[PDB]
This record gives sequence, structure tokens and C-alpha cells, in this order.
Amino acid sequence: KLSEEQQHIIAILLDAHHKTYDPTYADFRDFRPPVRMSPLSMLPHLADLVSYSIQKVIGFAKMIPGFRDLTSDDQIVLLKSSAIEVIMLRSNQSFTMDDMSWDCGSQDYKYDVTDVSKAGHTLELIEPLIKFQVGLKKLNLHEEEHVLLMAICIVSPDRPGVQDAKLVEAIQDRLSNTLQTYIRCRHPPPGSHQLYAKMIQKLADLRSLNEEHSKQYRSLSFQPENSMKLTPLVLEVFGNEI
Amino acid sequence: KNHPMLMNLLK
Ligand SMILES: CC(=O)O[C@@H]1CC[C@@]2(C)[C@H](CC[C@@H]3[C@@H]2CC[C@]2(C)[C@@H]([C@H](C)CCC(=O)O)CC[C@@H]32)C1
Repeated sequence: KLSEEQQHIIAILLDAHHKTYDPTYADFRDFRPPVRMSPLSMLPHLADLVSYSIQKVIGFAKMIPGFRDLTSDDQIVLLKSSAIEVIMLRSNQSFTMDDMSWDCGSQDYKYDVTDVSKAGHTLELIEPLIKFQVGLKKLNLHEEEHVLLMAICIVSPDRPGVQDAKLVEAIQDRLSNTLQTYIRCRHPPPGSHQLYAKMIQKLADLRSLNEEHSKQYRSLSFQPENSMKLTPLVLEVFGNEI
Repeated sequence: KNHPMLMNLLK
């Protein structure tokens, strides 16, 4: 069946996740207040939320078994390219198909199409993003699968700028086989039907979403009054050729 | 390639 190592890896990712994703969203009070006046009225709040989320994705990444054997250069490359993707992935936990929004426990912290569209990004991003959420939601992944996907997403050997791809690849396959085996031994059919194929496809959707994000990020970061509403970490990770 | 904040958060 599974494996002691694999069960070890799973146990670690679940805990790493519980330590980096607060289901109460208590820290959201500290962000610059949300303003639902693009009016860019949401940019200060969503910028802080994203920035904060980058810090949590980094924290989760460090606990990914094997990520520590990578060099800083590789670790930095992997996080710079995966951050936004993992943030869209982990956000699935708060997304509800009831009203197609990210319900972050609180009306002020409940975000929908018109809110996330008020931060300088267009529907060319938001449309596919919600679609992504729905499709991912419909997979009804076990939380074990959820964290494995986030981890696999982080340690992808094909990210531009990777050095020791072999090591990155080794680390990822380990996670993949853990995933493939868990689905087979722990995810009952029919819900297990082509589940691994449907999760890997979501990794392809994320690249696409990531690509569109880079395009729209640069667009608004090339405008000084906008880039000054962001945070220093966002500028570092997403780009600061402003 | 010079990401003090990211670098610092990673170590
Ligand atoms: C710096 C920058 O410009 O950040 C942009 C702000 C607008 C926008 C459109 C883009 C794409 C990612 C979107 C973000 C809005 C807020 C979302 C929808 C997050 C959820 C509120 C997260 C919920 C959760 O944590 O569970 C996760 C995906 C995020 C990033």
C-alpha cells in the first residue's frame, strides 16, 4: 500500500499547513482596511493580504521535506515563481460555490468578483481564477491531497532559473508518488477516478493563471502611484522594475 | 538574485 516514508511526508505537510493557514483569518485585522468603492480601492487591503500570504507560503515551503536540501538560490527561484500559484491554491479552502466568493470569516473579509476586480487586475485574470476555484473545489480533495498539491506546486523542476533540477525533480517525484499512492490506497472510487490527472491539470491551470498575473502585475507596477500601494515583499517577489 | 526579505524569510 502506502509507505512509512510517504505517511511521514503526509503528516508533515498537514502540520506545516495547519501552522501556515489560519482558518480564523484573525490576522486580517492588521491589513490596511478593505474599501469597496478599476477604482483600485481594494489594492491596499488585497496587497497586504497577498503579501501576508506570501510569508505563509514561504513558511509552508520550508517544512516541505527535502526543500531544505536545496540551495538558497534554488529555494528563492522556486518561491518567486510558485507563490502566486500556491496562494490561489490555498485560497480554495476559503472559496465557496454558494456565492462564488472567498469567505474569510467576516463580511469585510468575504471577497467576490467585484472586490478582487478592484485591485488593478481585469477579468482576463479573475474569470479564469474563479473557474479554477470551482473546478478545484469540485475535486473534493482530501486535505492530504490538498497539501501535497501545494508542495508539488512549489518544488517544480521546470521553473525558470532552476539550477539543480535533478534534486528539485527528485524531491518532487517523491511527493508525486506519495500523492499517486495515497489516491490509490486512501481515496475511494468514483471520486478517485482520474484524480491525479485532474490535479496535475490544475497545476497547468496555475501556470496559465500565473502567466496572466505576471502580465497584469507589471502593467500596474509600471505606474508609480500603484506600486507605492504595494508592500516591500510584494515588490521583491513579484518584481520591482518600477 | 538579491532578495534580502525572501532570503531572510527562507533561512
Ligand atoms: C500584490 C497584488 O497586486 O496582488 C494581486 C491582488 C488582486 C488578485 C486578483 C491577484 C491574483 C491573486 C488573487 C488577488 C485577490 C485576492 C485573492 C482572490 C486571494 C484570496 C482572498 C485568498 C483567501 C484565502 O487565503 O483563503 C487568493 C488569490 C488572490 C493578486
